[PDB]
Amino acid sequence: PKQLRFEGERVTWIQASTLKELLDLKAQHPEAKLVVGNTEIGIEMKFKNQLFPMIICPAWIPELNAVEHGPEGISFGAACALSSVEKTLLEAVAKLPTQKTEVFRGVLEQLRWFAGKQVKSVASLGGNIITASPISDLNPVFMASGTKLTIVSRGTRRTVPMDHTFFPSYRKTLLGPEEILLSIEIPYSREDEFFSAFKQASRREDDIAKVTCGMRVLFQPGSMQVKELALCYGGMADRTISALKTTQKQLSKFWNEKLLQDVCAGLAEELSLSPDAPGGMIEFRRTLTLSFFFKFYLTVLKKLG
Amino acid sequence: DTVGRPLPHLAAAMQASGEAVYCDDIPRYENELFLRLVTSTRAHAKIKSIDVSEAQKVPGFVCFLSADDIPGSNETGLFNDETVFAKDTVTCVGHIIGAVVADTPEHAERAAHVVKVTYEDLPAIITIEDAIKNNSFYGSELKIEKGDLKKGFSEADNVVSGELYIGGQDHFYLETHCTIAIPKGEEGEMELFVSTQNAMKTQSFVAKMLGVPVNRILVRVKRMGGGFGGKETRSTLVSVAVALAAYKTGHPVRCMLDRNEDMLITGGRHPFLARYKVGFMKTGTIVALEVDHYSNAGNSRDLSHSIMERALFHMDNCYKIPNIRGTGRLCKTNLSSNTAFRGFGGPQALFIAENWMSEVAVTCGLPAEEVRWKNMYKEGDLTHFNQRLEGFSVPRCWDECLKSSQYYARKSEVDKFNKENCWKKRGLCIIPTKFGISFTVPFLNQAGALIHVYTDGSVLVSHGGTEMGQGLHTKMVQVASKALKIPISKIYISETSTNTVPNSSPTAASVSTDIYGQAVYEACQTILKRLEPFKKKNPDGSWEDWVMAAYQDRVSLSTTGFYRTPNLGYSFETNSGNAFHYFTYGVACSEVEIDCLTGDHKNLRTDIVMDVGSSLNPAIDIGQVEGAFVQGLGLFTLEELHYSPEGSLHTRGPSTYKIPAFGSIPTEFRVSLLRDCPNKKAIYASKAVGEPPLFLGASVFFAIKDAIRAARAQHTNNNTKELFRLDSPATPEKIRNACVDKFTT
Amino acid sequence: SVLVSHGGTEMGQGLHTKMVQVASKALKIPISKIYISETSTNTVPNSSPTAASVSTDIYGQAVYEACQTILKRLEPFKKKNPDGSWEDWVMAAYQDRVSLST
Amino acid sequence: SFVAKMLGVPVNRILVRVKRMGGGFGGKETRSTLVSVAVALAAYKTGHPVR
Amino acid sequence: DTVGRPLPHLAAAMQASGEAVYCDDIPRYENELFLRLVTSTRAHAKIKSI
Amino acid sequence: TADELVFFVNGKKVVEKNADPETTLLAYLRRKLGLRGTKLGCGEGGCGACTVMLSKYDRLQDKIIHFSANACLAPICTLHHVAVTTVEGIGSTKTRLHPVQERIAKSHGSQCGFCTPGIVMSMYTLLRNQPEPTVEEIEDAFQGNLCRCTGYRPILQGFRTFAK
Amino acid sequence: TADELVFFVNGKKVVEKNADPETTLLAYLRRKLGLRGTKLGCGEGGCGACTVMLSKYDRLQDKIIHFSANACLAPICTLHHVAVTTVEGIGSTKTRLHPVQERIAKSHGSQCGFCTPGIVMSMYTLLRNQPEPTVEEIEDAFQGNLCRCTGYRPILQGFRTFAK
Ligand SMILES: Cc1cc2nc3c(=O)[nH]c(=O)nc-3n(C[C@H](O)[C@H](O)[C@H](O)COP(=O)(O)OP(=O)(O)OC[C@H]3O[C@@H](n4cnc5c(N)ncnc54)[C@H](O)[C@@H]3O)c2cc1C
Ligand SMILES: Nc1nc2c(c(=O)[nH]1)N[C@H]1C(S)=C(S)[C@@H](COP(=O)(O)O)O[C@H]1N2
Ligand SMILES: Nc1nc2c(c(=O)[nH]1)N[C@H]1C(S)=C(S)[C@@H](COP(=O)(O)O)O[C@H]1N2
Ligand SMILES: O=C(O)c1ccccc1O
Ligand code: MOS
Ligand code: MOS
Ligand code: FES
Ligand code: FES
Ligand code: FES
Ligand code: FES
Repeated sequence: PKQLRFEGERVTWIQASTLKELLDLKAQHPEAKLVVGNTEIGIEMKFKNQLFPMIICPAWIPELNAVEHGPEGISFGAACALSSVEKTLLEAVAKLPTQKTEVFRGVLEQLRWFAGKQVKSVASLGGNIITASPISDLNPVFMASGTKLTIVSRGTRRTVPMDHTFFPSYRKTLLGPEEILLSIEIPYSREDEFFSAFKQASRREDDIAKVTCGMRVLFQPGSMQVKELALCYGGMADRTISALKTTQKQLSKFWNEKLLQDVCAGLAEELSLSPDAPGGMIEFRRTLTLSFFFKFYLTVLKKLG
Repeated sequence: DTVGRPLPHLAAAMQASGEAVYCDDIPRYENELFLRLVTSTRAHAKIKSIDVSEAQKVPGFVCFLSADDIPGSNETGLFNDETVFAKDTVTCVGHIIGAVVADTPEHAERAAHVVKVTYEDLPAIITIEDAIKNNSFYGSELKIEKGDLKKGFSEADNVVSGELYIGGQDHFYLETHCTIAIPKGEEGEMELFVSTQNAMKTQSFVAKMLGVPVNRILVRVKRMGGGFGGKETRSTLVSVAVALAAYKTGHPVRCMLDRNEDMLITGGRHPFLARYKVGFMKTGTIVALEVDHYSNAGNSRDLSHSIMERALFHMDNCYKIPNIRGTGRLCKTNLSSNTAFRGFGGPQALFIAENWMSEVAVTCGLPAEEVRWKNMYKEGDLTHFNQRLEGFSVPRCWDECLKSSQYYARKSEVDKFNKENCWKKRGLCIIPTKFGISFTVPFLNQAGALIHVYTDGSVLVSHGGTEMGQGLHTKMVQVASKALKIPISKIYISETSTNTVPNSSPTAASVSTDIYGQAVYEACQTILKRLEPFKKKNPDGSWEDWVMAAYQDRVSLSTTGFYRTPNLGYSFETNSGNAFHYFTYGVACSEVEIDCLTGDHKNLRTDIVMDVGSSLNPAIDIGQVEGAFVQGLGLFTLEELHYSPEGSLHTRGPSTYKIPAFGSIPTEFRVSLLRDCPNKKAIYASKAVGEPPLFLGASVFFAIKDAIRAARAQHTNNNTKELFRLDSPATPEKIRNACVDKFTT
Repeated sequence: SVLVSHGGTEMGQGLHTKMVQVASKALKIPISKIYISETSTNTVPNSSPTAASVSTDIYGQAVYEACQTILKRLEPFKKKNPDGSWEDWVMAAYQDRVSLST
Repeated sequence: SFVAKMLGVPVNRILVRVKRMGGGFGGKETRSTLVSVAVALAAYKTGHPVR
Repeated sequence: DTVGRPLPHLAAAMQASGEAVYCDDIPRYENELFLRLVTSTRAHAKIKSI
Repeated sequence: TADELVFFVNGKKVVEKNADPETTLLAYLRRKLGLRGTKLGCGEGGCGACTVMLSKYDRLQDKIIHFSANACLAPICTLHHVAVTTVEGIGSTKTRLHPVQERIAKSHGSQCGFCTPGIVMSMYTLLRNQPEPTVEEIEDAFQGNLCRCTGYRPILQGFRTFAK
Repeated sequence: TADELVFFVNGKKVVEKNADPETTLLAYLRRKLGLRGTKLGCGEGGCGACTVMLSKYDRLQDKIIHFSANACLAPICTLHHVAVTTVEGIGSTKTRLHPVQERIAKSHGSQCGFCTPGIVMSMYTLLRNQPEPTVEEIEDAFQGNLCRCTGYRPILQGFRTFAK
């Protein structure tokens, strides 16, 4: 498996056969574009009239395609196909204890009413993350669970949990101009830790105004007191955001009728939408944010009991 | 004789193998070039200029086509009120300004993209409201009025009124518009292969822009990967542009639109705005109705007029109304011109009618099926336009549908669920429909055919109708096979062409099987007559024998066929005279289960009973019923078009416009064709089936509304006879926002 | 405009020119309004080979008859409107759903 | 006929179009099928337009 | 009525300009192939092989 | 000095010496290879009219895996050493229809027929990964396939014979 | 490292970067340039159906001379810097016929019309070398032109108007 190079009218393409080659090419050409499934780029070029003369495809590189089962969760190469992630998670869910597969469940929920078999078989996991669409259904679940992103760039190497800081601005992420996402580790669920994911049953705009979310809660052992709370939403801004302000006001709090209304009041204010919000459907989008949590709430009382 | 048998679509095997050839599958000539339409990016402005400096630099560039390149006329459109190419101003976003021709589709797209146009915006009318505020309509108001309003509006116990709106819809035929133009290089001749339901108008339009006699243009239609009405006229937008390029360059040229170009330019279904008022007794009986229809027409007339007429002819659905009055107004706006779409105005009207009806049974605290049945027509009654309803079968369909669907037992089950569930509700509703069959424009109700019997006995049939998936050709082969009394295998239909059957009407208004069927029948007869003398001489001889004998004895084995629909001609003045040849009836029952927290819902079950008379092919007819119904369910609950305030469409693809998917159909989906209900008015007692079933899709819309109501009584106020407005489509947004609770407040 | 088609083929003898001349006379309209594009098996079947010098005789007759059939159909419209042009009568015959193909 | 018979298909499948001839004088009354059938076969066998 | 008048061949103008299309003047498709007949070189024989 | 792009289509080797990075598999199939069985229905991946099956050996699970894909978004440059299977690659009427093509044809699951090739390929792929699937799996095979003519009912009913 | 072949046809420059020595002007005209006005009637030089006019500057008599030639036997490699004129290069019906084309058309000198382009070009050439030729010169212009339809009479009679 040697490196290949293709030259066309306006673009040049390189099939990197090694992670070393990839780190070199990305370093030598920061601006270059990585392509795995092209289910995003192909759209940018065709409909967004975007020209990227430099393109590198890593799909061949071991790593970026490796699947590991660690004592923290399961790790997938960022180039892995969503259908792969789906498969590996369906097995886990079927073999492991329900208490360990919470987050996994949520990810499988987002992958359900998701494109079709054709898209999921070529759309890479890393692809979805970095594209940073405001309406990505996965990032809200990866952030809500502080998923582990092992990032790289020739020489350097670091791992960090996804959060509100990973998505600086619209379409932008916390990745070095020469950095590439190498792998992701979806977290095993801990005792007293429950997860939920929902998403609007419709889409009317290219990449905005479609509520999608990932919610996680961690209670104190043997009690109904909140230790941690994460409510990350999509389709509510030019990026994946978290109701950090609200979930803070609930730590060490008790999961009950009060907290429900307190978190609701917190969302309606913190995630407020102006009358001229890009995407419209203001009345509906506020209601979904509150309504999705309500289900989270109800589902948790069940899991708690 | 295969008539009445479920013979599968003659081309289904080849469509499954990919051997069936569609317009763009035809091989390109070694010198075939490509065209890309240059569209406006403003809704209403002035073309200060057009710069192609950059375009001219793109590899493979050939030329740019403007209104100045046109040798003939730059005036086109069903009512000569359009431009093949915009000249001074653009009246809508997707307005065609020009087109770039290049050696590859890519080069024509990149080049077309870089064509700089300079605009000077002008006041733009975009909504129906915007139009009224500026008195901006096409022509004068239409209206049918029978009896007298006040006298009924007084006699009425209760009187309800309001405003209603139904959104548009994109045809979304899997195969977009497409044309291949071949200049023959002699006497202006041009041969074109196009995906269109209207070969005639395509022929005329190309000749008029070229400024050549119609007898020079040959338009050939093999098949369409769907048309649904969107290819009845708007297809000429591309055709003429490609014909010009063929002429100007002397090269064969082609063009197939991308999905985003298609939805933006070709237009779609007419969005309707309505303002009604109903007068009724507390028995749920209607005695006075009034409705003012308003449609968004676009930047040209097209078929808007006839569409408003079908709407008006349908504002009554299946209910007899003593004193009725309904008007219609086409709104001129800076949006792409809307055109025909399976239903041709009927769906919009039938919807509005069902809306005030649903409100009647409510405000009266009476069962829905009780009311609709009270107001339903009776055999021999007359419509609001005075036509006698003979062979009215709605009652048979209605009673049977209720039976086979176990409507009453299920209605109970539904109510129980609505009591045992707090954030989920179910709805159930059975709705009838009648659809007038025939072009509302008298002269289009004509069809011709041409038949040849070759000396080997094989037969080649040709008729003015086109194939778009409805299985017209399959049916004609079935008809011919019976009439000539020979196996279907010996008969064959290749394509539709203007040099075989001229001045044909567009394949539309669901009458194709009726008219061409008759036209093919007659031609078969003419053949039989000629062969008769040889059948006698040799009775034990085979069909082949008699054909060879008739040829050897110099008897012509080629003939035409023709048919004109008998007794038609309604008048908007005198409000009298048949508008249709008959009507098609159906009744559907649909149950849903909404989710009061998300706005999403499920289509649990659906039972349909259609009256297609004695079906020529029951497999084809059930398929039409199902597919029509699904487009209906789409129109009423899923498909939503959205434009920016500037009149620029945002939903330009499957990602932002959702047509029904595999999992969208009702879990329990049963369709039944009424038995023993022959139609004397049409070929072999069959009945048009193409468009009539589409409205039944509304049965889903109203079940949904049924549930939303149970959700209101739940977490909201306590108004039994309250009436909340729910427009179409009933998207997740509209449903949720209707489910008022401690969250939406 | 008229499009004529017949079982004969053109090889330089000027068969089409003659048929256009015949049709032009029979229909009593200028040659310019009549046109013949080609010969095809899906327009006129089981035709004899263009040969034995009889093409002008037979197809001429065949085109004459078809012209007559057309004239018959248009007759009722020629009467109603005597000062009307050929175009007028044709549009009228179409609008009144009269087949203009034979 | 000849093309259909060599292909073994009903005559109603073959469409023969003649625009004009740069002379025939009788030599194209039958013998022309010598080439026609051969080219029809090639079209069939290869599924490619052939001349 | 032009019957009996010396009307020149309707296509004479186009044949003089080379616009009249003959069979081989029709453009080839991008995938059109070519055939060449293989003929006998004997008047009467047996095809032992090819 | 450019590397050749080598891959397969319907079991026949295809060597592209001047592959252009911007070239989609769909365009290559229709234009260069002249296989118009695969259609363009939207160019953005949501209708499946352009569906095909891709096969590629995996230096891991050993076995050559099979999955469906939207050719309208598949760059040919990502297909080096990948085998492609189009509708014309599994059967025809000039020879023999694959059971999937015969089934959908006889069950009235094809009307205008433009969406058929893709649905046939989605199903073909499923059966390739699972000889006898569940009605649920069969239905999920068409998440990314749209049909505007049938109403879907007939299609699903015809493929039910492959379940259990 | 091959020299480009450069020449002209109907006043338009034609650059052939890979000229093939075996390529005849006739084939090049019909196939590469798509100018089917010039016909193939025998391939051996005796019928003239493939006649065209060649023009080439002569480093001697100064003036650019004009002569007719059989394109079926003219190798394109011998045409570097030579200008070619085909029938479509002197007039048409989409614009205006050259007097020669209008004359032969109206004089009934064209029947099946296959030999016409070449005869038109032979005449065009004559008039180019001699505006007002003798009936003898006119007749000699067609030594290498054959027509099977007319009997020749009409053609000669129509070009008589150019003599004296
Ligand atoms: C019809 C359709 C329906 C869809 N539905 C959904 C949905 O419901 N919810 C949802 O969330 N998404 C959805 N998507 C989006 C899809 O999930 C993303 O388009 C896809 O996963 C992007 O991955 P890819 O491999 O195709 O990437 P590519 O097109 O290659 O695009 C990837 C982008 O990420 C960068 N990138 C790629 N790999 C790496 C790496 N290893 N390291 C660093 N940067 C990298 C690229 O440079 C580029 O900017 C849909 C797409 C289609 C076509
Ligand atoms: N499969 C398929 N069915 C279809 C259509 C289509 O495009 N595809 N067009 C519809 C519309 S809009 C009309 S008017 C009638 C068309 O013709 P018919 O007259 O033969 O029944 O078919 C209906 N059924
Ligand atoms: N110019 C020209 N004239 C021609 C021919 C021809 O090929 N070219 N064929 C001849 C022969 S052999 C016959 S049988 C008749 C053809 O037809 P006609 O029947 O129309 O007169 O034309 C004669 N005249
Ligand atoms: O009445 C119709 O349904 C109709 C449909 C298409 C065109 C003209 C028409 O009158
Ligand atoms: O929309 Mo159907 O009258 S073509
Ligand atoms: O030789 Mo003329 O009978 S064709
Ligand atoms: S064309 Fe629609 S998904 Fe490929
Ligand atoms: S048969 Fe037309 S879209 Fe499926
Ligand atoms: S072809 Fe006869 S001389 Fe050239
Ligand atoms: S006109 Fe036929 S050879 Fe001259």
